[PDB]
Parts: sequence; C-alpha cells; structure tokens
Amino acid sequence: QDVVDLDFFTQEPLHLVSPSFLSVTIDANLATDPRFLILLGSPKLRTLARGLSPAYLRFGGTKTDFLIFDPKKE
Amino acid sequence: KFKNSTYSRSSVDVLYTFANCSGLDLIFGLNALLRTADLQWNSSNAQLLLDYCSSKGYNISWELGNEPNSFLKKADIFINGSQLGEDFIQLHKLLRKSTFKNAKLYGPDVGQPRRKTAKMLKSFLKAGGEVIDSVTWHHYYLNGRTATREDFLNPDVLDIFISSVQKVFQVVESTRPGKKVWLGETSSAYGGGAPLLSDTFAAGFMWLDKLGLSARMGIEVVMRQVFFGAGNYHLVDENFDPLPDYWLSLLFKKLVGTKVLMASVQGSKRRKLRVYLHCTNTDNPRYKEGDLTLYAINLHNVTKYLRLPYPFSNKQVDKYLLRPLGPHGLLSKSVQLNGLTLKMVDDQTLPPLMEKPLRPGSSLGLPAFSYSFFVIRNAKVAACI
Ligand SMILES: *[C@@H]1[C@H](O)[C@@H](O)[C@H](O[C@H]2O[C@H](COS(=O)(=O)O)[C@@H](O)[C@H](O)[C@H]2NC(C)=O)[C@@H](C(=O)O)[C@H]1O
Ligand SMILES: *[C@@H]1O[C@H](CO[C@@H]2O[C@@H](C)[C@@H](O)[C@@H](O)[C@@H]2O)[C@@H](O)[C@H](O)[C@H]1NC(C)=O
Ligand SMILES: *[C@@H]1O[C@H](CO)[C@@H](O)[C@H](O)[C@H]1NC(C)=O
Ligand SMILES: *[C@@H]1O[C@H](CO)[C@@H](O)[C@H](O)[C@H]1NC(C)=O
Ligand SMILES: *[C@@H]1O[C@H](CO)[C@@H](O)[C@H](O)[C@H]1NC(C)=O
Ligand SMILES: [Cl-]
Repeated sequence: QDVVDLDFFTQEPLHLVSPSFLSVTIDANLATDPRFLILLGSPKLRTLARGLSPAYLRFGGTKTDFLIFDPKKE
Repeated sequence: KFKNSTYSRSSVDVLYTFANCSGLDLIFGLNALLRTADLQWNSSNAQLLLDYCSSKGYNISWELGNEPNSFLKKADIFINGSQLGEDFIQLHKLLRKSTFKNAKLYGPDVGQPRRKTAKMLKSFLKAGGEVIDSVTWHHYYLNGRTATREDFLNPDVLDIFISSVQKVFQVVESTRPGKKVWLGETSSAYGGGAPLLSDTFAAGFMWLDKLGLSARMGIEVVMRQVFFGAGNYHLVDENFDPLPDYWLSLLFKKLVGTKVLMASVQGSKRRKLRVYLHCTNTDNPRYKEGDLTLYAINLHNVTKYLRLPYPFSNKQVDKYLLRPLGPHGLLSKSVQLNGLTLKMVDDQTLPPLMEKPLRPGSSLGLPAFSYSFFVIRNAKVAACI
C-alpha cells in the first residue's frame, strides 16, 4: 500500500554537531589559476558563500604539498 | 607528475578576504613535503607564512599535509604516521609561539581507512594526537571516471560509508578516545567528480545521505569538496550559478539543528527509504524550541507515504520537497522546492525557501527518487530544550 510507519528516538540528543557541521573546501589548486583574485573577488560568489555561514572553509588539496609561500612574489 | 608552485602575499590576502567577507572560518593546509636531510618536516616556509599572517592579524586554523598515505605515489617520499605525528608536534610549537597561540590544528587528512591508511592514522594519533583539535579524514563513494547513474541511486553504494565511519572510530577509540572526528574533504566521486552526475539533482542522494549518516554516527564537521573549482562536484559552477547540491546544502543549513536524534522505518527493509531526525535549527525564525526536523530520501521507484508516531501524528508539518526541473530528470542542474524553481533573486539576494504546510494528520508524501525535509511544529521535544 506504500505506507510506512516511522519510529523516533527523542529522549535525548545522541550527538551534537558543530553549527558549522556542513562546511566546504576550496582546492589548493585554485591558487594556481591566474584568475584566483578575480574568482574569489566575485560579489555573486561571495553572496553564495555567505549563504552557507557559519562554516569552515578548508583551503587544501593534493597541491597543498606542492605549494611554497614566496614573500617576495607579486 | 606534481610540480612545486609558489603563491604570494596577494593570494593569501585574496583567500583570507573571501573567507572573512563570507563569514567562513579559514583552515589553511601547510606543505608537509618540505623535508630535512633526516626526513623531518622543514618548518622554515611555514614560519614565513605564520609571520606574514600574524603581521596582518589573520585569524586562521591550520592543517599540515593532504592524504599523506599517498605521498610515495605523488612525490616518491614515504612519511610514516609516527614521523607525521612528530611533524604536527613541531607545528604546534610554532603556533604556540605565534600571535594566535590558541590557533586550532587539524589533521592528518588521511584517505578512507584501507589497511595501510588505518595503520598510518593509528601511528599518527599515538605520536601526534595530543596536539590536534580534531581528526580529519576523507571519503569518496566512487571514481569519477567510472561512476554510473545507477551507482548514484544504489543504496548498497550509500551503505559502504557506514563501514568507513566505523573503521575510523575504531582507530580513534584505540588511541585518542573522545577526540572530535571531521570529514576534511568529501564528495560523491574523486578525480573531480562524475561528469553529468556530480553536478546534478542525482548527486543529492549521496550528499544528503552522507550528512545524515555523518551526524547520526558522531562526525562533528563535514567539509564538502568543493564550494567552487575544477570538477563538477562543485556546489557553484564556472558562471557562479548554484547547482542542486548548493540549494540542498542551504535548505539543510536553514532547517537542521545541532542536536542529532534517530528515525527508522518499521519493517525489515531499511535500504531504499532513508530517514534522519534532528532538533529544528533554533535560528530559523518560523520555528520554536522543541520542533523536530525529519529528512528523508526515497530511492524506491514509487511514492512512499510516511506516518509520524505518537505523539506527533496530528502536528502541523511543513514540507520542503526537492525535485528536479525538467526535461533532464535526475540529470537536471536545476531544482524546484515544493514546485518553485530555486534561483538567485539577483547577484546579492538568495530567494526565500518557502515551506508547504500539510493538512494536520496527513501522511508525508515522498515521490520516487526524491528527498525532502519535514518540520514538525509544536513537537515540544524536551531534548530540543
Ligand atoms: C582530494 C584531494 O585533496 C583533492 O585535491 C582532489 O581534487 C583535486 O585533484 C584531483 C586530482 O587531480 S590530478 O589528476 O591528480 O591532477 C582533480 O581531479 C580535481 O580536479 C582537483 N579538484 C579541484 C577542486 O581542484 C580530490 C579529487 O577529486 O580527487 C581528492 O583527491
Ligand atoms: C520498480 O522497482 C521494483 C523493485 O522495487 C519494489 O517494487 C516496486 C513496485 C515498489 O513497491 C518498491 O517499493 C519495491 O521495493 C523492480 O523489480 C521493478 O523492475 C521496478 N520497475 C521498473 C520498470 O523499473
Ligand atoms: C619542492 O621543493 C622542495 C624544497 O624547495 C624540494 O625538496 C622538492 O624536491 C620539490 N619537489 C618537486 C616535485 O619538485
Ligand atoms: C629548510 O629549508 C630552507 C629553505 O629551503 C633551507 O635553507 C634550510 O637550511 C632548511 N633546513 C634544514 C635543516 O634542512
Ligand atoms: C618512521 O620514520 C622514521 C624516519 O623518518 C624512522 O626513524 C622510524 O623508525 C620510522 N618508524 C617506524 C615505526 O618504522
Ligand atoms: Cl605508517
């Protein structure tokens, strides 16, 4: 008949997730795109990012281990 | 085949400004393949970055290395978990001597727990587990190159995540009991996602199931690969337009609270109808302390009708049902909420996410190959304070 009965456990919280439970990445490799400044400066993209606040933003990826900080580079 | 690249103060500022202006907490992965003669981590490059970030007053959290289990494949360098643990202890000492001495440190961002990865994670947590704020590991269901549409809809594929999570907790409970466990990079499919699948409505079965199971099983934070970038598992495409998983993510954020409860379907068949239950997000101005949020996935090829148990059977329920906009069905990149296409109002303005109130005491209709949230109003659940 396609009807299904649900059972609920509501006595106490079984776990507590972070308010930032649903978080996001930006891949380390995006910093090798010549347009990195243009992309992350996009007002449209920032509006969508603000929509998922609060969240962690992990800057990381395979390229994490192939990136070197050069304080002289422009 | 991977080559060193450099990045500038400019690139750091672009990244930081994007996080700060978007209300996100930046975690920056440091290069773990910078090594001394005796294969110790050489922290001198990290020192330069910590000093620059300090000088700009940047509030940043840290990681060191990405999938160190595959360093031999990627760079012909083998770092064992013991040494990596020692490397993290050295980073922790640098952070403690920095302007942000209470900065958080996460790692080691291992892949899913195959035997060799489980061993590296265990030896890493024995050596280094004292200095990390959370244990990070990664998960993908499929290879993007070979994934099929049927795979994206297969409960036997979804169920494999349960065994990965159990294996990670077995390692952590043996070494650092009670340490928080995070998914540090996760998606439907690796290699940038499954073409024509990872960017569609059909991606949402895996994403919502992962969130449900992660919350239910004790994972505290799930980091989606990727917000934006190369690979069709992105939430936002090359035109800065949101894909169905962005809308699903936003709805999840608006409705689902931090306190995790449990739902299950009466009867021996629990594969294709998947149910999750939390307290309602208290920040949602429509709802009140004690309200419940149920979310459900229907992988059956017919509509199912859910009946709520006593004492919730006659409560006002708000439906938030996601279905694809045609003509491409589950392979659509457009989604409707309760029959209204979800689209930006403009570049600065997200749309309202409009509920559909159901008749009190009606069963909850869930169409074939769909997912929905249901808020149970005036549920008055004491556990939800
Ligand atoms: C997690 C890794 O940390 C992550 O970097 C990786 O995604 C990136 O790397 C993928 C492999 O590229 S390559 O063949 O080794 O050159 C690449 O296919 C993705 O496009 C890239 N993603 C981004 C957003 O830049 C993922 C993955 O998808 O494989 C995980 O391995
Ligand atoms: C539809 O799915 C069938 C298997 O699922 C079961 O049968 C259907 C009618 C529903 O009752 C569902 O709840 C059951 O679990 C397949 O055997 C059948 O081939 C499918 N039909 C088509 C044409 O795809
Ligand atoms: C990256 O640079 C470091 C030190 O500057 C070096 O040890 C390493 O061999 C380089 N890796 C590649 C792949 O060129
Ligand atoms: C670490 O790296 C820097 C720059 O590449 C190098 O000059 C320094 O001497 C290294 N330290 C050790 C102990 O190898
Ligand atoms: C791990 O690596 C170091 C060298 O980097 C070595 O001295 C040590 O014995 C190794 N540990 C194990 C358990 O093999
Ligand atoms: Cl190891």
